[PDB]
This record gives sequence, structure tokens and C-alpha cells, in this order.
Amino acid sequence: KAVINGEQIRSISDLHQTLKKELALPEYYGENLDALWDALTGWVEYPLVLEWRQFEQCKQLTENGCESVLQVFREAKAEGADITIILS
Amino acid sequence: VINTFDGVADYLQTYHKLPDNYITKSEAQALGWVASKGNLCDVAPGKSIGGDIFSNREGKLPGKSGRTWREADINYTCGFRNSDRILYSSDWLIYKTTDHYQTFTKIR
Repeated sequence: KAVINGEQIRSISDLHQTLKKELALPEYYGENLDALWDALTGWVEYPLVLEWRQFEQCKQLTENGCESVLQVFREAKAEGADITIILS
Repeated sequence: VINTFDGVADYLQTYHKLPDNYITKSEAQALGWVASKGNLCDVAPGKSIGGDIFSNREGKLPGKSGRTWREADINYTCGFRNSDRILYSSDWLIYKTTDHYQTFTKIR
């Protein structure tokens, strides 16, 4: 079970570092969309539940990339990874 | 096994397929692979993950609509997966990453 407290996310790099800790990603985790795909399909433990709270605050960040991160989770689920996504 | 950057690159350029010691994520899962248990060699001894479509999500590799990219693990000898990958296109460009897809370098 992994929680992203969107109110506390200050940048896309912060988002990747939080995912790294919450999902126990490898120390070498590349903090990019290709690294995230690889970790979600060939590293993480299942069943995986990601609760992303206040995704809307990520959208307010100057950097783009919030929807792209969510999209990788959704594509990994579509690929067959046992992932559940909660947008709260 | 053939599992080094130059080993797999040379083999790909010569035979237009990965060496026999590669299996895709889905094929591995069908055999009982559980990535979080690091158990690929228990269900497929001597194998490495490779051959899956690589979607080039950061756009770092040169792309065009008629070109498909694929990826394969490099330097894997069982256990948890590492940070090393070879990337190869349908027109036989070959790149490598040693930093979990952060940077790529052309090798063929």
C-alpha cells in the first residue's frame, strides 16, 4: 500500500523520490517514465495499491508530468500488473 | 549465455533476433516469475528478461512512426534485476543504458 500526499509534493523529482520510498523501488531507480514502467512491470510487489491524494495539486506545479506518471500506472495495469489506483 | 552489451549487440546485428537466453516479462510470468522474489532463474534457469516493446516514453531515443524499439536486460545473472539495458530498433539501431533509462548512448 502506497500513499502520495499531493499536498506535500513540491516537484516532479519529489514525486519520483516519494514513489521510490513508498513502492520500495530499486536504489538505482531512474526517476523517469521509462524507469517507472520497468519498476511497475518487473520489480514491485503485487498486489499494489497506489492512493494518490490531491492529484490536483500536482497539476498546479510549474513542471509538466503529473498525468504522464498516472498514465504509466494505468498502462502497467492494462499490461497485466496487479495495480489498483485510488484518486482521492 | 550472451548477455553483455557488445555480445548482444553483435548477435542482434548478425542474426536479427535476441540470443536464446532471453524471455519476455509475460513469458516469464507464465512460468511463475515473481519479480519481487527475484526468482527468474528458479523458473527459467540461465534466462534474462528481454524482447519487450520499449515505448521510449521520455523520447530520448530517435523515433519515427515506422520504427519499433525493444529492450533487453544486460549483465543479469539471476536475483533482482539491475540497471543495465540494451535498446534496439526494428531498423537495427542499438543503444545502451547503465543508469536505468536516465541516459542512453548509441553503440551501433
